[PDB]
Amino acid sequence: MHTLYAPGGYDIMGYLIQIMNRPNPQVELGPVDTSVALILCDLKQKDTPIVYASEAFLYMTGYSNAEVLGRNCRFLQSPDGMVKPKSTRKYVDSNTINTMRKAIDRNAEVQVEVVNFKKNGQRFVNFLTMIPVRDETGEYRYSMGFQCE
Amino acid sequence: MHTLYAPGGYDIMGYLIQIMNRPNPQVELGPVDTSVALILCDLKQKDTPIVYASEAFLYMTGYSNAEVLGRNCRFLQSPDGMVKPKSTRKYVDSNTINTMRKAIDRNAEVQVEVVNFKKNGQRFVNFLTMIPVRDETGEYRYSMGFQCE
Ligand SMILES: Cc1cc2nc3c(=O)[nH]c(=O)nc-3n(C[C@H](O)[C@H](O)[C@H](O)COP(=O)(O)OP(=O)(O)OC[C@H]3O[C@@H](n4cnc5c(N)ncnc54)[C@H](O)[C@@H]3O)c2cc1C
Ligand SMILES: Cc1cc2nc3c(=O)[nH]c(=O)nc-3n(C[C@H](O)[C@H](O)[C@H](O)COP(=O)(O)OP(=O)(O)OC[C@H]3O[C@@H](n4cnc5c(N)ncnc54)[C@H](O)[C@@H]3O)c2cc1C
Repeated sequence: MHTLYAPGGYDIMGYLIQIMNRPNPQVELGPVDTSVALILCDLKQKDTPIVYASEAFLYMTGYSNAEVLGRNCRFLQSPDGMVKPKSTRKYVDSNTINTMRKAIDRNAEVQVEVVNFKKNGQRFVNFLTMIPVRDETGEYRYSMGFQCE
Repeated sequence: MHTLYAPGGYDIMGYLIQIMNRPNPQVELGPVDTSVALILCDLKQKDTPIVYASEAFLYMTGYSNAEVLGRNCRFLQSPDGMVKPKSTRKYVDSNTINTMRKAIDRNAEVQVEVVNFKKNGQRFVNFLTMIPVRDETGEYRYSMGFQCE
């Protein structure tokens, strides 16, 4: 991976407002702010890399910014943080992974429960919600994910 | 992260998020963003002056930024934009104006229908909502108002 990051950073607040104001929500999220566990991934870079992670997400997972930025979030699916693309997970429901994959590919909102592992290997069930986000061009460019232990 | 500050150093997006995430809302406002008519007033300044006005507000009222900034919003209660504090308004219901005054003084959310006048003297009913906003200190410092014709 050789992910690039927006100089100036990301409009996380604007995107949260965009999400809460979206016209046809397929999943209710309730109010959200920058204090919750969240991450932003770039749909237009190789393998949809994490380009922003909230402090609550880092705290929840036990990983640092340096350890999560630039990677696809699937690494949480293994206690050793080693998950190759297209691989058959050995601790995660395959249908669940396919559900996430198809939704992200179609810019469709999705909510699932997925088995994840913290840096120290602690297993937990992550209640995940992913909502596509439009940038200044008005087209879907990012995906904002919300995590819940 | 990109915090867009609106022309004075005001974190308008941050405040909108704060409002949508407030724990004990006394009035429903539903999702809001910067595309609507809104203004931010400074509670720690003499006569709670407007320090920020959205373009939607300026458009709706017909007044310019130079004409609204630094003034108390009560000027909208007169077709000539001339309203002296404590004065008995001719065209506005006093129990209304008083309701606003007390709510604002108590940092209490309020929602009312008040007669206002655009710069050209055009009269209109303003469905107004005012919500107190906490700054970085955690204490109420501003009030954000949402106008609807
Ligand atoms: C903003 C955002 C946040 C995210 N946050 C998290 C997070 O916190 N935790 C997390 O675990 N993931 C997270 N994800 C998900 C992760 O990044 C991947 O999107 C997810 O693992 C699915 O895509 P994939 O590329 O891994 O799919 P693949 O690697 O292609 O794997 C798909 C799996 O499904 C199976 N499969 C495929 N097609 C079928 C079929 N037709 N029938 C049956 N089985 C099939 C395969 O055998 C395979 O093992 C997040 C994604 C985004 C965009
Ligand atoms: C963020 C924000 C946005 C706002 N946006 C708007 C807007 O878009 N349009 C608008 O019109 N206003 C708006 N306001 C309201 C305006 O700025 C004033 O707060 C409002 O006019 C009341 O305060 P005042 O200082 O004018 O009160 P005063 O000048 O003191 O007037 C109160 C009136 O009520 C009467 N009154 C007082 N006490 C009593 C009593 N006990 N019994 C009977 N009558 C009584 C008086 O006779 C008097 O005329 C906004 C305020 C804020 C903080």
